[PDB]
Amino acid sequence: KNWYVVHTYSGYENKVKANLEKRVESMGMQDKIFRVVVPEEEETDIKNGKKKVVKKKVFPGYVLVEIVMTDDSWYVVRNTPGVTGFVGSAGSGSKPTPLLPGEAETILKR
Amino acid sequence: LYRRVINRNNRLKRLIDLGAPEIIVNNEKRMLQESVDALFDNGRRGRP
Amino acid sequence: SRMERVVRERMTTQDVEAITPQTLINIRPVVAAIKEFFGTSQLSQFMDQ
Amino acid sequence: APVTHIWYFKGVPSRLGYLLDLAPKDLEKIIYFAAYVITSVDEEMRHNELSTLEAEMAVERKAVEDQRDGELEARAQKLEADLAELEAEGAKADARRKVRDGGEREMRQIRDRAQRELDRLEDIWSTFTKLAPKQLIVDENLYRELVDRYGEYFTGAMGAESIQKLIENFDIDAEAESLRDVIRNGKGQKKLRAL
RNA sequence: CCGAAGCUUCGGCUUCGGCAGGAGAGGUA
DNA sequence: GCGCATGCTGCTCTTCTTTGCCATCACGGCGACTGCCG
DNA sequence: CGGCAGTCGCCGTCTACCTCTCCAAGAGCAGCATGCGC
Repeated sequence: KNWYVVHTYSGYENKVKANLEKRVESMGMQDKIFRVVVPEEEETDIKNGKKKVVKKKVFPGYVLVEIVMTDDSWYVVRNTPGVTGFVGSAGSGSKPTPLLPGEAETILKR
Repeated sequence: LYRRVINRNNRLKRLIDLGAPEIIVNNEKRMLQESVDALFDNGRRGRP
Repeated sequence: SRMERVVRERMTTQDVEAITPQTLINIRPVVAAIKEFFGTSQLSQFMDQ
Repeated sequence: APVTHIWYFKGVPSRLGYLLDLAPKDLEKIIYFAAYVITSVDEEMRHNELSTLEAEMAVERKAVEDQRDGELEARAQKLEADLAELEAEGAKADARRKVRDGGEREMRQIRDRAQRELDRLEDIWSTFTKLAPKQLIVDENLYRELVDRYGEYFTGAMGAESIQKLIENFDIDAEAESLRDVIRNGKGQKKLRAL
C-alpha cells in the first residue's frame, strides 16, 4: 500500500475525490483502495473581517491515493468520471511509479 | 497555441518555486514540451 | 451509445432509494447528434429550386 | 525549462541524431521523459578505486551468504527436532518422507532468493564496469541503485536539459577527423554511414 | 483614406465618426 | 431584531487520451531502418 | 559481424470564376440579496 498520484482536470479535484470514495464504497473493492487526499492549504485571504479564502492548492490538478496495484484497481481508479490519467508511468507505461517514503511523509504532514 | 504555452509555463514556474516532488515536475515539463511542439508543427508527432 | 455510457458511469455514484429513470438519463448527446447531422453534413444538401 | 525544436529531431533523417550518434527512438524516449542517459562518467577514480569497490561488494556478498547459511542452520535444527519427535515412533513416516522432499524444496526456495540477491549485485557490478557517456539506461531502479551506491564519479538525467549537456560537452574536430579516417580506409556499410 | 462640422490667409488647420477570417456542398468554361 | 441559509448572477476558465473510442485512406517513388536470418 | 528484405513513413497529384449554409456550450466558483427562524 504505497501512495500514488493521479492527474485530473483542473477544478475537478474535490469532485474526483468524492466520486472515488463513493465508487470505493459502492462497487465493492474496499480492501484495495484505502485513502484519498487532495494536498491543499488554507491561506490568510481575508478582507476586513470578511474572509475570502479560496482553497489554496499546492499542486493544482493532482490527487493522492493509497492503493495496492492489481489489474482491477487500475481499471476502477483510472475510469473515475473526471481523472485524466495516472502519472509517473515510464517504460511503455506498464505500471505507475510509486512515491517516496519521506516525500509522502512531508506532503501528509502539512 | 500561444495561450496553451503560457498556461503551462506559468504552472511550471509556480510548481518549481514550491518544493514539488520530481514526478509532478517531470509531468509538467513533458506537457510543456508537447505544447511547444504542437505550436511549431501540429500533427507531426502524436495526434493533432 | 454516448447516453448509455453516461448512465452506466453515473449509476454507481448516486445513492440508492433515490434512483429513478428520470435522474439517470441525459438528452444532450442525442439532440447534439441530430442537429449535427441535419446541419453540417455532406449528405443533407441545400435544395435546388 | 529548455525545450527542443521539432524540425531538427522529427525529420528524415534526424539531424540531432546524426550529430549526436543516437537512434531516433532513443532521442524520443529521452526527450519525452521515459528513460535516462549518462551525460558524463569519470574514469580515473574508477581506475584507482576498483580494488576497494570489489572488496566492499565481496564483503557484502559473503555476509549475505553467511546470513543464508544461518537460516539454513536454524531450519536444519528445527527439521532435526521434527525428525526426532516423529520418525522414532508410530508417527506417519510417509509424512516425514514427503517432509524431506519438501525440505529439498526449501533449500531450492531459499537458494532462489540467494540467487536473486547475487544476480542483482553482479549486474550492478557489470553496469558500473561498462559505463560510457551517451548510453541509455532503462529500468529506473538500476538508476536509483547506481546513483545512491556510487552516486559520485558520474552524472545524468532525462529531458532536453540532459541533451543540452551532451551538446555542450561535444568536440567537433575529433569526431570530424574520426569520420574522415573511417571514410579514408574502410569498406562495407560503415563507410556509407560515415558519408 | 472617406464623410459630417467649424477656422480658412485658400497652402491648408482643427473636432467627431468608421472595417474585411475558415469549413462543407453544388455549378460554368 | 439579528444571523444563517440558498438561489440570481457576475465571472472567468475548461475541455484527457486506457484495459477506450475509432473508422478508415488511393497510388507511385524514394529512402532509411530495423528486426531477422545466416 | 554481415547481408537482407519487408516495411513504414513522407512527398506529390491544372487555372480562373459564381451561388448557398454554418463556425463550444454546459459546468463550476465564488459574491452577494433576501427570506425565514429563534
